[PDB]
Amino acid sequence: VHLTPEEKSAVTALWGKVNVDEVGGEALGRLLVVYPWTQRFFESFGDLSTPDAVMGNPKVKAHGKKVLGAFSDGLAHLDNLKGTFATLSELHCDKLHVDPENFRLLGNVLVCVLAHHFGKEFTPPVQAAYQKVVAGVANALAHKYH
Amino acid sequence: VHLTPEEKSAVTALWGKVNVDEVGGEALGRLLVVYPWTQRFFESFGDLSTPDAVMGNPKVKAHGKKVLGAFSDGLAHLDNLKGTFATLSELHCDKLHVDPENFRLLGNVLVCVLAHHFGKEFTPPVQAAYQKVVAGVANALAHKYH
Amino acid sequence: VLSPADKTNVKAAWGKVGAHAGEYGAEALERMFLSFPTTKTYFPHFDLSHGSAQVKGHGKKVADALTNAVAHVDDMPNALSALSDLHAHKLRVDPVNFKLLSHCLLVTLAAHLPAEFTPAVHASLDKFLASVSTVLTSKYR
Amino acid sequence: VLSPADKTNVKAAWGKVGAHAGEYGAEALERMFLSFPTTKTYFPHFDLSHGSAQVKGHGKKVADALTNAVAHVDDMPNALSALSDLHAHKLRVDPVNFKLLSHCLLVTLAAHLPAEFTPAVHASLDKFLASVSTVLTSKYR
Ligand code: HEM
Ligand code: HEM
Ligand code: HEM
Ligand code: HEM
Repeated sequence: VHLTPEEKSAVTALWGKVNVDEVGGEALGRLLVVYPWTQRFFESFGDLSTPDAVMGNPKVKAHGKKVLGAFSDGLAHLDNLKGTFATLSELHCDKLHVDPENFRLLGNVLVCVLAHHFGKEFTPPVQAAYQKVVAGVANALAHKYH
Repeated sequence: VHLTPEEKSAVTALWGKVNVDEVGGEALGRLLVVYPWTQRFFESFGDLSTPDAVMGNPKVKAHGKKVLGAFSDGLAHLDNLKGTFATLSELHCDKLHVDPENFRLLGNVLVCVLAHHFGKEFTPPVQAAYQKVVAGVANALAHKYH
Repeated sequence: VLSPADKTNVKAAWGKVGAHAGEYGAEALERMFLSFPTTKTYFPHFDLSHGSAQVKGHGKKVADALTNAVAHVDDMPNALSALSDLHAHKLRVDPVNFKLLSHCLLVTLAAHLPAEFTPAVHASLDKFLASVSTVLTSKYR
Repeated sequence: VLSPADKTNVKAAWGKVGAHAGEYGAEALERMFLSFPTTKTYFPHFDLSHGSAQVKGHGKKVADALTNAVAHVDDMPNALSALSDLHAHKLRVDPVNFKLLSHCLLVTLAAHLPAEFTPAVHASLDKFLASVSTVLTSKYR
């Protein structure tokens, strides 16, 4: 994606304040609670029947930390997200069979968690830049579907 | 647009059989009839109260042929759609105020029109190529939006 | 909401499909798999080759279901009650996918019934398919 | 369908908005214009600059309508009746845009009522905002 240098510096400087473990656990947890149908891929995680069970599930935050870690590392390859996610894209398509629409859902859920955590620091201009990033990541994650 | 030489042969080949003026006034009419909110841009066109009023409307007809005429030239530059539609994109954004979603709606309606007209000649693999084409045109017309 | 006119248009055009429903349902499915590759993620157990008997079998089920909704155009939420539970609790198909199938369903009818696919009927069928999608995704959450 | 738990939650969070309702509507707007510039196509006559009076003013209009929806969560259709007509017959905003605004409202709320924006409340608000959009788009065709 092309972020203006002042947009990139706004993304970068807020990412440095992120506790990936926590935020990733918050984002994937909320995804499974707000949009229940996404749970189809995660039935071996255990009990997801209640919001509290979802938020408390060890398998969930462990997976969340896994996912956000990947995301995090892509934020440094902003110049080429397609090559950065090429192999992961093939994996979600061919192995996992994950509908790309889920990448978009998560992306929006993530933007809500950041606002929740940075309150006043997550200004409309900063949100604008992150929206570009999550749309870029979701598009990169889906480029290898056939 | 990423179109294989069998998809480009298919597109051009069938387009060569298209009556632009006829197909243009047809796609635009059905758009206005099927998604009536799209009429918000054509109040100078007169009576759009009934399907027959919309379809037989000489202003609707004259405009559909102008829209498709443009689309056809895009078709001669599948490798330079952004550049081809650059000036039209600015016009629809800054002057007309057309929400890009409208271009995607017209694309799907056009596809239903080509199917209605070509019958079994509009095979599943041919539709798939046209969908990539209409998507490409929608994206090119929306690229200058700000 | 489906007006009496919409109901008449839907009953008229589906009546014409007659016995070709299953065939049209299958075709719609093949059109969607090709035009929207992401939709294939929900049928990873299916053989998806041109003329796959699994696809032909599923096309029929989908077609049968639509026929049942037309036959009960006045009580669709109840006539499709079972399928809603199914898509919501077991299949969990993202709602955006119904839009893609609906569209391919419309292209298939457009291609097979040029005499009856008028702008008025086109409008009505699109509304019909949308109202069916809405019924099938009403219990998702 | 807003279950009794949802209404409870919606009524709890919105209760915590209070006098700021007008401000949140205005923040939601700026966020949307900035994040989704295609939405600006419906406000060519507005001054869209930061802290424009037209925006602020409009933020409150929307805010009040939401409060009215909350106070009438059980009879949403009848409460939002006039607005349904307005958007369907005059404004004609494309349905997809309602999802964009809805999102920015969530963000705004999240960044303002951190203690209250728990996962289940987050779920409730999203369902509620989806219901309201559904009500405003029901008379489109
Ligand atoms: C947009 C961000 C996403 C990224 C970058 C991402 C990244 C990853 C990564 C790194 C893995 C680890 C795979 C491995 O260790 O081999 C993974 C696995 C997986 N992802 Fe994604 N993912 C994303 C979104 C999602 C979403 C939204 C879902 C579905 C709702 C999903 C479902 C899965 C599943 C089921 C696995 C677990 C596979 C297993 O248990 O072996 N992912 N993902
Ligand atoms: C497939 C994409 C489209 C193409 C290639 C296209 C092409 C054109 C052309 C060439 C013009 C005239 C330019 C001029 O007056 O200088 C135009 C005008 C216009 N277009 Fe588009 N257009 C497209 C889609 C649409 C759609 C879907 C809508 C909205 C529903 C729209 C609404 C308008 C309006 C309002 C005008 C001006 C009509 C007038 O009052 O004279 N266009 N477009
Ligand atoms: C509005 C159109 C739809 C109708 C009428 C419909 C109807 C049905 C019916 C009748 C069944 C079979 C129930 C059973 O006996 O198991 C079914 C199954 C299924 N549907 Fe839907 N469906 C619709 C849309 C979708 C969409 C959009 C998708 C995905 C892109 C989808 C994915 C599935 C899957 C994966 C199954 C199970 C297939 C199998 O294993 O046999 N459905 N649907
Ligand atoms: C959560 C959903 C929404 C609510 C509750 C809502 C509410 C309102 C209200 C109360 C008004 C003022 C009407 C009056 O003057 O009495 C209004 C006007 C308007 N709305 Fe909606 N609206 C919503 C979504 C949208 C969206 C998504 C857009 C488009 C991006 C939009 C565009 C407009 C426009 C253009 C006006 C007229 C502005 C003017 O000229 O003053 N609305 N809306």
